[PDB]
Amino acid sequence: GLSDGEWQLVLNVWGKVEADVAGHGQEVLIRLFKGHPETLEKFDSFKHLKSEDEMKASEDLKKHGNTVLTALGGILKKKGHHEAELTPLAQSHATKHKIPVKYLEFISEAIIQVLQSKHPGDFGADAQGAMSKALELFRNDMAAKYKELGFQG
Ligand code: HEM
Repeated sequence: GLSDGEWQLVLNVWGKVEADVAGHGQEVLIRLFKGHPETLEKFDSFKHLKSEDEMKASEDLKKHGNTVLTALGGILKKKGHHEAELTPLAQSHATKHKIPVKYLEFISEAIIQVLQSKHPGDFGADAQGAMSKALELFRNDMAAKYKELGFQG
C-alpha cells in the first residue's frame, strides 16, 4: 500500500479528472492507440479508426473513454479496499475481452502521460509517485485475479 498521505495526493489529482471525465478519457485512449497500436486490435468497434483525426471525431471512442475513467475512479476511491469493484472487471477482461496484463501496463502509462500533459503544475514529483503506486496496485490485484480464474498473459 500507499500511505494515508499518498492516497490523499492520488484523490486530490483525481478531483481534476472528475471536473472533465470524457475529455480526459478520450485522450487516454488516443495515447494508448497511438502509443501501442496493437491494443486497438482488441476493439471491434474502433478498428476502423485510421488516424488521430478520426479517433478525435469518434463520439463512441469518447463515451468508452468516459466509462473506463468512471470505473477506474470508483476503484481508486476505495483506497485499496476494491475487491468487489475489481472482480467483475477481472472476470470480463480475462474471459471475454482477453486482455493480457501488459496491456494494463500500457494504459497505466497513457493515464500518467495524460495527467502530466494536462496538469503539470499539479502533477509534481510527489503526485507522480503516488499515482504510479496506486496504478501498480490496481494491475497487481488484477493479475492475481487472473491467476486464480486460472488464466494469464
Ligand atoms: C484502467 C484499466 C481499464 C478499465 C477500468 C476498463 C474498464 C472497462 C469497462 C468498465 C468496460 C465496460 C464493461 C465490461 O465489459 O467490463 C470495458 C470494456 C472493454 N474493455 Fe476495458 N478497461 C480497462 C483496460 C482495458 C484495456 C487495456 C483494454 C485493451 C487494450 C480493454 C478492452 C476492453 C474491451 C475490448 C471492452 C469491451 C468494449 C466494447 O464494448 O467493445 N480494457 N473496460
